[PDB]
Amino acid sequence: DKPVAHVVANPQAEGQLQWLNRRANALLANGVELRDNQLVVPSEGLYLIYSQVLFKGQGCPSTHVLLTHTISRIAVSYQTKVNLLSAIKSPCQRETPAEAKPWYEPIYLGGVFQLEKGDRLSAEINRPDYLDFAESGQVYFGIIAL
Amino acid sequence: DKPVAHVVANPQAEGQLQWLNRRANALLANGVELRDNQLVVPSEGLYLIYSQVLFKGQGCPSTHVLLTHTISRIAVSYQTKVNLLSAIKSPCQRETPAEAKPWYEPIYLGGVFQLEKGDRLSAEINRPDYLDFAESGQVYFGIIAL
Amino acid sequence: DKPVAHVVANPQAEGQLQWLNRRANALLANGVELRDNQLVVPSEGLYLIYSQVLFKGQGCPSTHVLLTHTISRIAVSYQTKVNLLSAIKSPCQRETPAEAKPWYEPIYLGGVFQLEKGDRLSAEINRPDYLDFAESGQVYFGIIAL
Amino acid sequence: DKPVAHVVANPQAEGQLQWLNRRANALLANGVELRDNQLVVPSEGLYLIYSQVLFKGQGCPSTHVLLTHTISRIAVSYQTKVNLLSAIKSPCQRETPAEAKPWYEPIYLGGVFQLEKGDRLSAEINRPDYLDFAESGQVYFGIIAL
Amino acid sequence: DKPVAHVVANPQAEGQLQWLNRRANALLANGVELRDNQLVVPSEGLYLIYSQVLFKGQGCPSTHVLLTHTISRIAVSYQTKVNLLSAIKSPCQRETPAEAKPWYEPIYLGGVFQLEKGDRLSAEINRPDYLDFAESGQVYFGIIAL
Amino acid sequence: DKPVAHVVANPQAEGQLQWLNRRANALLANGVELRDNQLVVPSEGLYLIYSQVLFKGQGCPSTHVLLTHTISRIAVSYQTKVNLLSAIKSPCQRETPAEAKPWYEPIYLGGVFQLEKGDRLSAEINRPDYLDFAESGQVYFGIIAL
Amino acid sequence: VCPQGKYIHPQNNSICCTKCHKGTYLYNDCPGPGQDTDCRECESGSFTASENHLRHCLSCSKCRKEMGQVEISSCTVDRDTVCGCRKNQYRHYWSENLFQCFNCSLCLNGTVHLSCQEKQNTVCTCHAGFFLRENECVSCS
Amino acid sequence: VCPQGKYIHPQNNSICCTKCHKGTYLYNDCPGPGQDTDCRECESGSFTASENHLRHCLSCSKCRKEMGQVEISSCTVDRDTVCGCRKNQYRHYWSENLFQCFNCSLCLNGTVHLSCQEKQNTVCTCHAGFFLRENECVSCS
Amino acid sequence: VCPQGKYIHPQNNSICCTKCHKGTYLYNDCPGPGQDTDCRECESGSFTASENHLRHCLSCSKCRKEMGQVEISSCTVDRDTVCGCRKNQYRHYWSENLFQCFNCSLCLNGTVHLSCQEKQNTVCTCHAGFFLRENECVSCS
Amino acid sequence: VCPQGKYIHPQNNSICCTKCHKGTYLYNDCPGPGQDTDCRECESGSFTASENHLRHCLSCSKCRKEMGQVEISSCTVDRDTVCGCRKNQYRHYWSENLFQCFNCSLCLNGTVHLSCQEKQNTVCTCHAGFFLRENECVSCS
Amino acid sequence: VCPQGKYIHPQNNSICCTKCHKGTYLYNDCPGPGQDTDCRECESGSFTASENHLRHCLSCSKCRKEMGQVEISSCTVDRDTVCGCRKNQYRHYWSENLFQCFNCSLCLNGTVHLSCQEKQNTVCTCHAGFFLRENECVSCS
Amino acid sequence: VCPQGKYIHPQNNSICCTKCHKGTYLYNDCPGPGQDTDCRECESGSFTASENHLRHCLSCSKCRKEMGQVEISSCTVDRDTVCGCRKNQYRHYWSENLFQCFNCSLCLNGTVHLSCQEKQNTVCTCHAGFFLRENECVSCS
Repeated sequence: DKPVAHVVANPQAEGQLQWLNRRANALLANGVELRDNQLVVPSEGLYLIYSQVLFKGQGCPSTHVLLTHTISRIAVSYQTKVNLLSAIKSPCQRETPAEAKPWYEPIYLGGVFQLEKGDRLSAEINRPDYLDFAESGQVYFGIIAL
Repeated sequence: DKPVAHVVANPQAEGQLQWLNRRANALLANGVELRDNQLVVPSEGLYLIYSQVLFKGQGCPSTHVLLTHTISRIAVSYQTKVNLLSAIKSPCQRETPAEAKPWYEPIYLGGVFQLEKGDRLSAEINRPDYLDFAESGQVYFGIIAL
Repeated sequence: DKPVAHVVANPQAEGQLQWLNRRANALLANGVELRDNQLVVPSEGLYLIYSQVLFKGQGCPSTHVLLTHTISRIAVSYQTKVNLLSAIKSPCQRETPAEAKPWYEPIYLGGVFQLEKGDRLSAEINRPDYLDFAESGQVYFGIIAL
Repeated sequence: DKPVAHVVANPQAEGQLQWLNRRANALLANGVELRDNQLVVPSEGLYLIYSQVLFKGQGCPSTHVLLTHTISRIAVSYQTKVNLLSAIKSPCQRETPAEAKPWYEPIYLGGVFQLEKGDRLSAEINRPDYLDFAESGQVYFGIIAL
Repeated sequence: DKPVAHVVANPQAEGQLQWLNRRANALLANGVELRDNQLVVPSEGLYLIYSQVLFKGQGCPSTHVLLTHTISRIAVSYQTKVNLLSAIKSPCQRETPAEAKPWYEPIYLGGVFQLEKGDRLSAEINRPDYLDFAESGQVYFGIIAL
Repeated sequence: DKPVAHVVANPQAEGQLQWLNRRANALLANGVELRDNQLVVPSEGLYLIYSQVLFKGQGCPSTHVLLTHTISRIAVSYQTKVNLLSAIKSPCQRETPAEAKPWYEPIYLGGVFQLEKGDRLSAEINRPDYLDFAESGQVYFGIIAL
Repeated sequence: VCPQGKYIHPQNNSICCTKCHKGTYLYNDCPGPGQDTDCRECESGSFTASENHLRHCLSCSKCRKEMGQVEISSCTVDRDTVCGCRKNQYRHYWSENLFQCFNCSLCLNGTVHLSCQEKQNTVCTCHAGFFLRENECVSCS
Repeated sequence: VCPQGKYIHPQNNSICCTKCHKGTYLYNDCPGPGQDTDCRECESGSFTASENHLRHCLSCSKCRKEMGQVEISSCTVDRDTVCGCRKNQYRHYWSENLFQCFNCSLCLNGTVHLSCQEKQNTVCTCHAGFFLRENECVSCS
Repeated sequence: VCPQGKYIHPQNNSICCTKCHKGTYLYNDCPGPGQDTDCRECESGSFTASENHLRHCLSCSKCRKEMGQVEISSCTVDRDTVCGCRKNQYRHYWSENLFQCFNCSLCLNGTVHLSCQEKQNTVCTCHAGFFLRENECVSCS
Repeated sequence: VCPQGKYIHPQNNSICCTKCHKGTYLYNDCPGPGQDTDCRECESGSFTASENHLRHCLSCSKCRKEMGQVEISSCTVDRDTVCGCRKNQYRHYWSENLFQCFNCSLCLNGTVHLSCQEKQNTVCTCHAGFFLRENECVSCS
Repeated sequence: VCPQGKYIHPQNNSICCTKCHKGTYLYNDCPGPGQDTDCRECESGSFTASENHLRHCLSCSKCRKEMGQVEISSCTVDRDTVCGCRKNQYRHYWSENLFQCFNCSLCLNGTVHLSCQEKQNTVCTCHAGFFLRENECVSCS
Repeated sequence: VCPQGKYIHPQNNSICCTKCHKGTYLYNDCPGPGQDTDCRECESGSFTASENHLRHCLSCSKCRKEMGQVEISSCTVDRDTVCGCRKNQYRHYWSENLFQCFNCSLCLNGTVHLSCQEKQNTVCTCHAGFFLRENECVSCS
C-alpha cells in the first residue's frame, strides 16, 4: 500500500528524456501518477527521492560542456519550481587533439523530503543529447513513500 | 514518529561547513538533534545515512587537489571516530595553461547502518573552501530511521 | 524483522571483490543470506539496493581504462542475469607524460526494486585490481527491505 | 614483612608539604605509620632514610634565597628534634636584570640510621612556596628497614 | 641470590647513553636483564633504584639549558611509561661574555619501589651530548632487590 | 650481625676531613673498621656505599672553583685506588662584584658494589677548607652490607 | 473547494484560511474561522518569492564567483538574489538555473549584425576573404 | 515441488501453472487449476528472451554509437538487440556487456599468424630486425 | 549512572557490566549481575583500539600503495595498521586520515633551516641571487 | 597464556581475570573464575589512563606556572591533566614531558613562510638587506 | 607503663631504670633492678641537652663564619653551642636553625618606631617627602 | 699465607694460584693445584694496569674536551689513557685525578724566574715600578 515509483528512461526517443512504467523492473504503485513526464504523489508524507543519470560522449568537444541534473518540486504550497536536489559535472577538461576516446559520467541524487498531496516532482537535465539509452538501469528516477 | 533529519549547508559562512534546520525542505523531527555540527540519533535502530557534497573550482591549481567526503560515527559503544562512509575524488589531472574553465564534482554517500542511542554522526570534508553554496539541494546531509 | 544487508569489501584479498558480514558497521539480518559472493533475499517485497565502488590508480595508463559497476539480478522468475543498475566511468583522458599523480573515482548505484523470494543480487565490477581497500566505507553493497 | 615507606608530596596543596600514601608507586607497609605529616617506625633497627626535594623558581628575586632541606628525628630516647640529615642550597647568585629564566634545584638526602620504636621522622623545608608539584617522583620521602 | 644490577655508562659512544655490564665494579646478577638499554627485574619485590648523571659543559650557551634526569617504569600492570623518579637542573644562569669556564652538574636519584615481574626500568636524559664519560663512577644506574 | 658503618665529619679539625664513630647517630658495627681515615669491610658481599658532602663559601672567588667528591676503593684484588663513585660541582660562575652572599653546595654519592674482605674505602674531597662543620648530618660517609 | 488565495487547514478539514504573502512564512495555523494566519517575516538569508503556507522560508541563492557572476540585487525577504554579469559581458546558460559570464566577442575584420544582448553573444558578419567560426572571423586561406 | 516449466501461484500456494514462453509476459494469473495463463505479446521496444512469469518485458538494448557498434539484429519480441562491428573490425570487451569496435591491425613488416577473429585482434609475427609492441612490428633500433 | 568502565545492559536496564577491553569484542551479554562479560578475541584482519562493547571488531586499514605508504606495523588484534613513509620522505596530509609520501626537498643553492620532519618538508633558506618558490631555491633572473 | 584483556591472578596461577578499565583501580582480586574484578573509581587528584590492574591510581600532573603553561583540561579520573599555551604562543620541548611556552616570533622586515604551529615557532624569511638569526631578521651591516 | 624519668630495659622487658641526666650518655645498661645506670660524661665536642639513654652524645654545633655569627657560649657537656651576632646586628632566620647576621638599618630622614631587636630589624618610619622601601626611607620623586 | 704473586682460591681455601698479569682478567679459576689460571686479554675500551684476579677489566678514561686535554697515549689493554696538554700549556689540578689545561703566562715587564713546567705555571719576577698579582706584573700606580 506504500506509494512507490521507479521509472526508467525511454530508449527509443533520442534527444529527450521520457519516463516509462510498463517495463520490467519498473513500478508505479499505490497512487503515484506519471503526468507530463513528472511524478505526482498521492498523499502527504516522507518520500525517499532518488535518480541516476549517465552521460556518454564520443571525444571531448572544443567548447566546455557542463552536465546538470536537478530533481525539482512544484508543490501546492508554493506553486513554483523548487530544486530539491542538484548536481553539476564537467566531464571534459581539455579538447581532444587523435582518436576520440569515449567518456562516461554518472550523476546520482538521493534524499528524504516531506511532500504534500499533489506535489509534482521532475528530474531534469541540461543536455538530453548526451543521455545513455544503451542498457537498462543506467538512467532512472524514483520516489518511495516512507 | 520516525526520527528523520535532512539538513542543508549554510550559504552565508564561507570557509566552513555548517548544517541548518530552519530552512525550506529541511527536517529535524522525532528526536534527532543537531549539536556541534553533528547529528545525534534518539534511539537504537536501522538508519539510512545519505549525504551529497558538490565541489566547485575556478581552473585547475598547479598542485594536485584531492576532495575527501567522510561520514563518520562516534558511538557510545566505541567512543572513537569510525568512518561509516568515505569517498575521494581528484577533480584536476593537469594544471591549466589560458582561460580557467570551471570544474564541478559531486560526491554522494549512502548506506544503511545499525545505530545505538546517543551516537553522533558527522559529515566532514577536507577542502571547505571549495564548497558549493550557490543553490539549495547541492550540499546536504541526512539520516532517516527505518 | 526487516531483511537488511550491508556488506563491505574484503581488504585482504587483492585482485578480487569479496563481501564480508562479520565486521563492524556491517549487517546480515532477518533472512538475507550471503552465498557465492551474492545476496539472497528471504521474501518478496520492495528493496532499496545500493552500492558504492571506489577505484584507485597510480598515474594514467597508456591504454584507455573503463570502470563498470553493475548490480545484477538472477531471479526465479527469469533465471538469467538482468542488470538492475549500471554505471560506467572513464577516469583517464590522456596518458601521463613526469610524476604519476594518483586518481580516485567513486561510483554509486541506488534504486528501489520489487524482488521475489530466492532472487540473487550480485554487485560486479570490470577491473578488480583497481579496487580501494585502504579504509572502510569506501566499497560496499547493501539491500534493505521496505 | 620489612617496614617500608615511600611517600610523595601532595600536588593539590600549594604552600605546604604534605605526604601521601594512597598513590601509585607509593608504599606504607609493615607497621610504618603516617601521623602529623611524619613517619613513625614500628620497630628498632637499621633504616635507610632518603628524601629528594625539587625547588622551582621564575627568575631570581632581589633578595638572596636559601633552600634548606632537613630530615629530623624525634625519638623516645631524647624527646627533642635532632637533625639526622641536612642540606642547604643557594639557587640564585645575582638579581635578574630582562626575561626571567626559570631555575630548578634538586636536593637529595640519604643515610643509614639506628632507630628505636616510636621514633618520628620529619622531612622539612624552609620555602614551601618553591616546591615542585608538576610531576611525580620529583619530591618524595622514604624509610626502609634493613 | 638477590637480584642486583649496577651498570655504568659507555665511554666510547658519544651522543648516546648506553649501559654496560662486562666492566669492573659493574654487576648484573640473579635474573636482572639488560635489554634495549633498559633493566628488567626477574621477580616481584621491593627494589632500591638509584642513578647518578654528571653533565659537563664548556662555557654557558646563549640559550638557556635544562638538564632532566628521569627514571621511568614500564610495568606489565600499566603498560605505559611512568616516571618513578625525576629531577631538573639549570646549570647556566647567564651567557658567558671571555674565557669559557667549564661547568659540572651532578644529578642523583634514589628511591624504594614495589616492582612486579617483567617491569622495565629506563634511566633517560634530555641532553646526551653533555654526558660525562671521562672517568668511571660518574654516570651510572642501578637496582637492588630488598 | 650486618656490617654497618655511618661516620660523620669531625667539627673540630678545620682544614681536613676526619671521620668519627663515637658520636650520636653514628655507627661502626659488625666488623667494619676505621683505619687511616678509611673504612675496612670485614667480609665479601654486596654493600650500599653512600656519602654526602656540603661545601660552604663566603662570596665567589676571582678564580674558578671546582669541588670534587670521590669514593674510591683500594681492594686486595687490584691493590690500586679505583674510583667507585665521583662527582664534580662548579658553585661559582662569576666573580662577586658588593656584599659577598654565601653559597652552599651539596654533593651526594650512592651505589651498590661487590666488595671483598680487606677492601679499603675512602671518601675524598679536593677542597677541605670549604667543608661544612656547622651542624651534624651535613657531611657523612657510610657503608651497609646487604 | 475554497476560493483562490486560501488553503485548507491541515487538521479539521472544513475551514480554510488565507495564505501568507511574500516575505512571510507560516508559524502557526488559524486559531479559528475568520481569524488571520500567523505569518512571520523571514530571517536573514531566507526568503519567500510567492504566496505560500510553508513552514520555513527558502534559502536565497549566492552568486557563483567562478562563473564571473556579480550580485545585482541582494538577498531580501521577498525576492531571490539576482546574479548577472558586468559591463560588456553576456550570460551563456548551461542549464535552466546555471549560467556563465563571457566577454562579448568584439568584431575583427567584420561588422556587428546584432549587438551583445543579455543572453546572447555579439553576432558578427564577416566580409570577403573571411568566414565565421566560433563567432570569430578568420581567413579562408 | 511442481515439475519443470511451471511456477507456483502467488496466492493460494497449492496450484501451479505453466510459465509464459519467450516473447510473452504475464498479464493475469491462472483462473483456476488446469487453465492456460494470460500471456500477452511484448510491445515495441520490449522483449523476453526466456521462459518467464514476469509482469513486464525487459527493455531491449541499443547499440552504442560512440563504440562504433552496428545493429546486426533488430529489437524483436523474443530476442534482444544484437550489436557488433562492421567488416575488418574486432570487439574488445571492457566488461561482460560492454565492448568497443577497433579496426583490425594490419601486418607491417610481418606475417599474420592468426586472422582477425570476432573477439580477438590480428596476431602478427615479425621478422628479423623487428619486434612486436602493442600488436605492431617496430624496428629494434 | 554506573561508574566508569561499565555499560548498561540493553535489556533489564538496572544491571551494568564491565566493557570489553582492547582486542576483544562482545559475543554475549552479562549472565547476571557480577559475572564477567563474554569478550572474544578479534579474528584476523579485525581489531578494537579502545574499550568497547561492540558486537564486532573494526576492520584494520591497509596502506595505500599509490601514495608510497609502507606498513610500519602489522594489523594486530588491538592496534590499527600503521602506515608511514620510508627513509628521506615526509607525509603530506590531504585530509585527517589521508596522506601522501613525498621525497624530502634537498637544498640547492641554499641551506637547511629545519630538517625534514615526519609531517613537514625540509625548510630551505636561499642565499643572495636566489629566492624560494615551492620549497626550491631558484634564481631571481 | 590467557587471551587479551585479562591478567593472571597473583595467587593460584591457573585462573585469569579481566583487567580494570580506565578510571578504575584494583581493590580486590577475582573471587573465583568467571566473576568480575573489584575495580573502584579513582579519587580526586588520581587517574588511570589505560587498562590496568594497578593497586592505586596515578597522580595527575600539574601545569607549570613558571613555564607559562595553562590548564587546557582538568584532572579527570581517566585522562591526565592537559597543559598547553595560550593564544599566539608555542611550546618548546626541553625533554619528552617538559616544555616551555614562548611567544610566537612576529616577522619584522620579513614574511611568514609558515605560521606558528603548536610545537613550532613562526618560520620567517627575510628580504634583501636582512638575514635570519635566532628566528629574527636583522640587517647584514 | 613505668613512671616518668625511667626507660624500659631493651632486654628482659619487665624492669625499668632511670634515664641519664644532661651531660651524660649511657655506657652500660642496668645491672639489675634498683641499681644505678652507667652514665658517663660526654667527651670534648659532644653534648647532651636533655635527659636521655642514648648510646652517644650529640655533636655540638659550630658557628658559621660566612653568616657573621659569633660564639656567645662554648660547647659544654650539657648545653649546645650558642651562636649569635655582635653589637648593632640582628639575625634573619632563613630556616628554623639557620640565620644570618645583618647590620641594623640606621634611620635616614626618618625616626625609629622600634629599636633593633635580636630577631628583628630596626623599624623606621619616614616623614613627608619620603617613603619606606626595603626598610630604607627614599624620596618619592 | 701464600707467597707474593698468588691469590687464594675463593672455594676450597687451601690452594692458591698466580694472579693474572697486566692486560688480562680472570675468566675461570684454577682447575687444580699447579695449573695456570684462565687469564683473557681485555677487550677494546677496557684495561688492567696491575696484577689482578678481577672478573672484568677497568674502563679506560677519556680525555676531557672542555678542559683542553689532549690524548697523549691511547687506551691500550695494560695502560690507562694518558691525557695532557699541548705545547706552551700547563695543567692545574683541581683534584687528584682532575686537571685543566691553561696557557703558560707570558712575562710582561718582568723576567722568567722559572720556566713553564708540566704541573706549574711560569714564575715571573717583576722589576721596579711593577708588582706581581695573579702571576701577572702590574703597575703599582
